[PDB]
Amino acid sequence: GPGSMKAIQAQSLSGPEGLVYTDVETPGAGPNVVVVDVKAAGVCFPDYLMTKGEYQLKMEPPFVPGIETAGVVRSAPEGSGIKPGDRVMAFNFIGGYAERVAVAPSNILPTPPQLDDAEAVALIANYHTMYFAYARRGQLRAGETVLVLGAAGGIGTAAIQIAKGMGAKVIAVVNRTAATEFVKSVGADIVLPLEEGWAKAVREATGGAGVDMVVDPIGAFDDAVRTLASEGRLLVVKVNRLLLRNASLIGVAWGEFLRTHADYLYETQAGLEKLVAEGMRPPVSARIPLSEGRQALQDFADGKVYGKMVLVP
Repeated sequence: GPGSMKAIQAQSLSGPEGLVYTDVETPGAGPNVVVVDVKAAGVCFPDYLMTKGEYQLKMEPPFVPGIETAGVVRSAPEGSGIKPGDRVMAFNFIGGYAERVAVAPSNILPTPPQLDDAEAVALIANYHTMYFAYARRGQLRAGETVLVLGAAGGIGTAAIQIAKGMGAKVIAVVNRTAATEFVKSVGADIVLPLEEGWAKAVREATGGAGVDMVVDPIGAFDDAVRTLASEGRLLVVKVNRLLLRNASLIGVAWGEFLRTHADYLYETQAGLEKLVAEGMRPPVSARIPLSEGRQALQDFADGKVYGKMVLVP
């Protein structure tokens, strides 16, 4: 028989309340799978949505949530170039909140040696998404100014550190004013609260010229457009007015892009490895035992997480 491992398993679509720490089948080696011993499992917004049956893909219980993992390879096929003992990052649609995960060889990336496993898992959804958003979709340039909305969340934090890494100036808006110092510490040049008149304050902070780019992981929207310079661009990571002027709304759908451009992943990993070499360290605000995954996910849903939270098996 296959043997069992601990995992958090959604046993209903009731959200975090339906999550149970329980025993499940241990994945098993196979000629086209890489099994990873999980040292850190990322908590992301899709995971949470999946627990409520509100994610674009509806998984039916029972299922182990978790898209993002980092740990140590246990097994891998010949010729994959992956070996037992390798420190790797992994992604899949499910299975992350577990002691081990089985994933396709194409879904494995080498962990940057400067990072621990929590910092490495933190790169997976949020940093690759934002590298892609900046490098491919929005064509960010050194010296431009970027407005980051929802700035203390997972995507926002990656959006700050990567923009700073690429030589941009960053204005961050926070809807949670208790995150102001956190956001400043991540490297935002100017932090502003999301209150009446914030769009006008963003403009004034740029000497009236507006920002070159807006990152919007929230959807507060027509106000965002108002902050844009001529030929500025807003990345949605929507009702559009006559205030669009010579601005662009830039759709960002990383998962979908990756489906048809799998080799771009080598470029996003290389870009991130360089940013990490140069000193970027993804902030990890909480590392919660896997056994306490229900409470971890509830805290995430209640809006308590700055940067990235991980579960530790």
